[PDB]
Amino acid sequence: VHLTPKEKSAVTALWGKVNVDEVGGEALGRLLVVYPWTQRFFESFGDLSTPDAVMGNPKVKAHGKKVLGAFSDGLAHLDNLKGTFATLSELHCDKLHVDPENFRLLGNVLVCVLAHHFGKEFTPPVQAAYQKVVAGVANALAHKYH
Amino acid sequence: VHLTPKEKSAVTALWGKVNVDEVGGEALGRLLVVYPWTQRFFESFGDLSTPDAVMGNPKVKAHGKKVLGAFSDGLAHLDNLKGTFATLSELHCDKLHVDPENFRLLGNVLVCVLAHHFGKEFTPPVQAAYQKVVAGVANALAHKYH
Amino acid sequence: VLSPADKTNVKAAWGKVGAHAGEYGAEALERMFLSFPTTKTYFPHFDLSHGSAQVKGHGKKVADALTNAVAHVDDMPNALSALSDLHAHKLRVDPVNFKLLSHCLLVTLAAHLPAEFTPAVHASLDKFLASVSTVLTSKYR
Amino acid sequence: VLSPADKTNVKAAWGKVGAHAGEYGAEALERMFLSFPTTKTYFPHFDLSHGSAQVKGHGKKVADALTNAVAHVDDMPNALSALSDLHAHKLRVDPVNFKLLSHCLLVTLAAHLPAEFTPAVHASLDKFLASVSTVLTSKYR
Ligand code: HEM
Ligand code: HEM
Ligand code: HEM
Ligand code: HEM
Repeated sequence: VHLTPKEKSAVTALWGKVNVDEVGGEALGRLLVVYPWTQRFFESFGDLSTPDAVMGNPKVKAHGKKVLGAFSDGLAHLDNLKGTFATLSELHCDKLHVDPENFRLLGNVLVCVLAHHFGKEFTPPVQAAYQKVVAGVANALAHKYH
Repeated sequence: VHLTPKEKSAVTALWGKVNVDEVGGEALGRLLVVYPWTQRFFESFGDLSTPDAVMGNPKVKAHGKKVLGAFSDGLAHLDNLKGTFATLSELHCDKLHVDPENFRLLGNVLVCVLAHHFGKEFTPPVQAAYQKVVAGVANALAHKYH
Repeated sequence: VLSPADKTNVKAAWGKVGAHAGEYGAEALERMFLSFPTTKTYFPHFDLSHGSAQVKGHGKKVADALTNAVAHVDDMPNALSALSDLHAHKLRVDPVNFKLLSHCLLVTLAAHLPAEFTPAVHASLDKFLASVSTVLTSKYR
Repeated sequence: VLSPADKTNVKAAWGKVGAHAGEYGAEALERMFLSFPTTKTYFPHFDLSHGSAQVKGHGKKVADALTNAVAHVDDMPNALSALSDLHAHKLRVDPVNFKLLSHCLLVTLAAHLPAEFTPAVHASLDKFLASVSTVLTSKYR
């Protein structure tokens, strides 16, 4: 995915200020809260009953760092997102059976988290760019099911 | 997409028994009644107010044969649905701006119409195969946006 | 949201199903299991071959539940509340699967009652099924 | 279908918006137009540059339409009745765009009211917005 250099410059400066220890856990955590059927793919994760229990759960926070890790990986090779995720799509699709919609949702809860985190800094043009990014990770995470 | 040979025998046989003059305008016609926002892409078709207007509308039956001609084409080159529709997708996606969910929907109303027409003949395994077809047509028609 | 025309079109179409409910609910499930294999995973304790007693018995339950939703159509959340506890909190069913069974249910209806499946009645039924799906997938306790 | 918890979480959160209504409704639309350009096609008669008086004016109405909906939340189809004829019948808006504005509306609120945007209130707001989006997109006359 190709983003115009004014945007590209801004999506790296924002990711730089990212707490590479909490945001990932808020994304996946909010996913399991806002869309309850996502909890079904995380049975081996313990207590998920209350939103506080989903947030405070160590496994949510632990998994969330690797998920965020993939986005950083995809943010660096934004020229070929389909390749870097070619293996991720096999694990999630042809094996784990995650419906393609849940990919756009997590990508969008993540967008909501960056907004929660940055406030006014997460301006409309900085969102617009991140959308192209999270849309791209999704369209690349569903590559081996399409 | 590949169909197991019992299914491939049935799908071609069923399409042989199809009225290449009506079913197409019924599929496209039911798309504009069940999901009335699709009516938007058709201002140059006139009266589409009541379901009777939509079905009896000549442009609907006319355009419907062409849409049916698209499936027919892809049913033959079921080895590379992606290439045959590589042209169709440019028109619908990057130009006509049709959201990909509508491609999943048209292919499902078609499945409903085949069912409507064939009754008992459109059996669960015949549906099971026709789903893979119409989904493949969709995944190929949305290739120029995905 | 259902129109006054939607509500009656369903009542008169599901009325024509009548005694054939369990049979239709059964065909819809099998169509769904064959057509969309990922749906089988929600039923791991089930006997999933053609002519299963389980899916023939489940189909009556599914069809009867939908018959209850035709009965109490102006108040489906109140009617289907033990069913939402089930599908939303207990089973955590993905709403995509509801689109699938709803599609196979329309196909079944299209296969069996050709004179009832007018574009208008197809419209109303899709809408009706989309509404029971919302309820059953939503946690409103 | 909204829960007793949803109903009040939306009332308590959209309440902290208050006087900030039109400003947010305007930022929401802007965030949508920029992030998703295909939504501009629904507004040809509109002044779409940053700071536009129409967008900022539409934003007050969009935002008041939602406040109206938070007022009659227990009976949204009857309230937004005038609005459904507009977006369902007249405009023929694809429900996907509603998903987009709903998302941008959450992003705006996430950016502005961080103390209100708890996992709980987010969940409740997504459901609320999904509910008005169904009403506005369905033909129920
Ligand atoms: C937006 C795209 C997503 C990204 C970037 C992502 C990323 C990741 C990464 C990096 C891993 C760890 C790699 C590994 O251990 O093999 C992973 C594992 C996993 N993901 Fe995702 N994922 C995404 C969406 C989802 C969704 C929507 C679900 C389910 C609702 C899901 C369910 C899982 C599960 C079940 C695992 C295996 C570990 C476990 O839970 O036991 N992922 N994902
Ligand atoms: C299963 C996916 C679809 C197939 C097989 C299909 C096929 C076709 C074909 C073969 C043509 C005519 C060729 C040409 O004009 O060059 C066409 C044109 C067009 N299609 Fe589709 N289409 C699909 C989905 C859609 C959807 C979902 C909509 C509406 C949202 C749509 C709206 C149109 C329109 C408006 C035209 C232009 C012709 C006119 O001026 O009326 N198509 N489509
Ligand atoms: C048209 C929508 C649906 C209706 C009205 C419906 C109705 C029902 C009813 C009445 C039961 C029997 C539960 C009982 O009373 O003991 C049930 C159980 C169940 N349903 Fe559904 N259901 C619907 C959709 C779905 C979908 C689409 C799935 C997922 C593929 C699903 C999965 C299940 C499961 C896994 C159970 C529990 C199985 C069991 O009772 O042993 N349902 N459903
Ligand atoms: C959260 C959902 C939405 C709400 C509550 C909302 C509310 C409204 C309201 C209050 C009006 C003003 C009309 C008037 O009084 O003259 C309106 C107009 C309009 N809306 Fe929406 N809207 C929503 C979503 C959308 C979406 C997603 C689109 C399409 C991208 C859209 C397109 C329009 C258009 C084209 C108009 C007419 C503009 C005009 O009045 O000149 N709306 N909407």
